[PDB]
Amino acid sequence: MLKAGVHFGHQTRYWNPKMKPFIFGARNKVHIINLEKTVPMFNEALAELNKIASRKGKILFVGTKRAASEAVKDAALSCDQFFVNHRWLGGMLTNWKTVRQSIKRLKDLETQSQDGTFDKLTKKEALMRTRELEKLENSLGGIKDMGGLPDALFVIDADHEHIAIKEANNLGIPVFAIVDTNSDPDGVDFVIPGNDDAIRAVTLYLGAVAATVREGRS
Amino acid sequence: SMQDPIADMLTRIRNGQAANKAAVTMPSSKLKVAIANVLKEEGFIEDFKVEGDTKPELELTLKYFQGKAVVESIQRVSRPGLRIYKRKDELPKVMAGLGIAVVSTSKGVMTDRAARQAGLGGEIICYVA
Amino acid sequence: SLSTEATAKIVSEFGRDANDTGSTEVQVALLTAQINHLQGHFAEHKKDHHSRRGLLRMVSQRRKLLDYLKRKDVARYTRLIERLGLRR
RNA sequence: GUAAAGCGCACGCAGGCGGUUUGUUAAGUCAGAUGUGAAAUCCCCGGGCUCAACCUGGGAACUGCAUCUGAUACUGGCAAGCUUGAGUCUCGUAGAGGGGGGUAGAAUUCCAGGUGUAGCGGUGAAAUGCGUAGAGAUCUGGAGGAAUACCGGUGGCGAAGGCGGCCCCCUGGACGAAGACUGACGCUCAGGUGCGAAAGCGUGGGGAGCAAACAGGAUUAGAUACCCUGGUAGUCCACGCCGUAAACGAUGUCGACUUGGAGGUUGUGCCCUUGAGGCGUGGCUUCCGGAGCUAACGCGUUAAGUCGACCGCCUGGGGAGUAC
Ligand SMILES: [Mg+2]
Ligand SMILES: [Mg+2]
Ligand SMILES: [Mg+2]
Ligand SMILES: [Mg+2]
Ligand SMILES: [Mg+2]
Ligand SMILES: [Mg+2]
Ligand SMILES: [Mg+2]
Ligand SMILES: [Mg+2]
Ligand SMILES: [Mg+2]
Repeated sequence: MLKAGVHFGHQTRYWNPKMKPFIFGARNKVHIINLEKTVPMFNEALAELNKIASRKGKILFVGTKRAASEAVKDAALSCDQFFVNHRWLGGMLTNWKTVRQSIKRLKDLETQSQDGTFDKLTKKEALMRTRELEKLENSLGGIKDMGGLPDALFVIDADHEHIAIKEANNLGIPVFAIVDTNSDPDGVDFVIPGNDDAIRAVTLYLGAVAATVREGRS
Repeated sequence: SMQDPIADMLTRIRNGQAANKAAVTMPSSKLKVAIANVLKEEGFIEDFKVEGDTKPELELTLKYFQGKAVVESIQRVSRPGLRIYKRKDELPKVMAGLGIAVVSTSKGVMTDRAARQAGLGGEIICYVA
Repeated sequence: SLSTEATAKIVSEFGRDANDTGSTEVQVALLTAQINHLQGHFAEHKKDHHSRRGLLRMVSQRRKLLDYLKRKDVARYTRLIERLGLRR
């Protein structure tokens, strides 16, 4: 947990009496994530991902926040590991049956622009269909190749991706989040108290967990 | 004012288990402790202890299990201003046996099954199931 | 409330010894003071209802105090009454 | 809480309940036993009428009352203490808390006079009304009554009602601090006692402004109203009476536990106090809100959450808080 010296705590004094059992201190007002009890869960919790991850574990990564977003793609795309960094959809998991309809569309429409099959129609209806991918791939992208609910799941911070967490446990999908102070851990079965952001805190555990998920498959 | 010390212990306990509080404290006394000993030798709390020298304390450590606390139901019975005394064959059966009823017998603060098998009645105290 | 002098003074006079204001007998006397004195303040004005509260309160307290004495020591009780010319 | 329902609030007798340790007792409490608890019913097992209803053998039951023998944890009696409950003291703390007496300035109206001239006032317009007997406006002097701009607020005090200028006098309560002291002296309380907004009633004062009544004027189909011009009671005062209010947090009192965040109020401990600055830690008080509670709204450590002691009240709507 030596590397842990690059994220420490966060959040001034809003916190939540639920994350209290995970606070090192509160210097200069802002609390301090108890890195000491974070280490146990660092591995133990992380190890569990490797489990299902072994059998093409569809580990779905989440995080729409500025920092994470642009990075989530890299960390997750490191393998079968799916991800979503563009605002969670209402039912993209639970309403998969109906949400997938967009996936199919995105796919076929994607091929439209792929080979000689998109070039035609008036610039209007022609360019109109371009827009779709310009957005559909934004959210359906890191899931278009997914064939049903993910083997598991993994989100950066639950307090922001609340919607995602709910759809998961509602379907019966394990949750691994790195919520810090101001966050409800009860919504996660594998809590990892750590800065909800931090340039390092994000990329760190991102690829760190991706390892036992991509490099962890035998 | 504290017209019923017994209840407090019981109330304190249930509230704790619901508050996920590790243990609990309170000004112990003869009965208070004796009662706690029943909760201990039965299985409802981690343990208990009487701190303080001139001022009695009580380290009634609450116990928990899986995704829930142990004591799921604990209320008063022989409350004051309405004391209840029952005979041997007149002893209740908390949760068809799954639970217990702390009773004050002429021998000691036993349990429903206990005092009952011994063959004696006694003032109930609570139905900590 | 009461004159610092007369206060401490009246204490030593009934205290079980010295510097024991909490003393039972002491309370009565010390209380009877403002009681027997307020009479004047109340004799005048009269419509000083709010102030009456304090009187009536401390008044009842004397009773609740004397009853105790008579319950945990009939001796001192029967005595204090005399020196204070109480009981009708 | 809003459905029926928290007494307007206090104080407190009876009554109910009673922190803590030991000894003692053994009344309640438990156990054992002996009486008595009629038989028949009821119940169980078993018989007799071809069965059943029915009749019957035995037992159980008879929840009970008493006596005797014990058991002593718990309630109770007693004796002895204890200190955390309550209270006493010392010292401070803030305050529209109360009764009494003063007192200042701002304005209103009225009176007198100077100046000045044809309006003023009022409304949606008006009109009544006040003005040449000189108003209004303006200035000077004076008379008097009621209320205290600003400070002032999510503020403070109080049992409730309620309480704002300043000054003094008499006076009650709340809070913190360190401690010193008494030693369970406590909580609650039917009846009872006392306090009770405004309006109202009595006697005698006072009376500027406002204003039920009443009187005009206008509005309107009408307008016993809203609006305008006047104006009596009253409002103010002293003592007495009346006891009601959406007397409302529509939420009885006392005690104990149950995550948090934000802010006001006042006390106290500490920090280069070098600062108002910072940290704590008491009482009070707003706002948001979790768990839980709720029919929902919502309440939420000031609960309507989780418990305990005591009290009040509710039992469909109308008739009716009416009659007697
Ligand atoms: Mg109604
Ligand atoms: Mg009602
Ligand atoms: Mg009330
Ligand atoms: Mg019989
Ligand atoms: Mg005893
Ligand atoms: Mg009046
Ligand atoms: Mg009058
Ligand atoms: Mg107050
Ligand atoms: Mg709230």
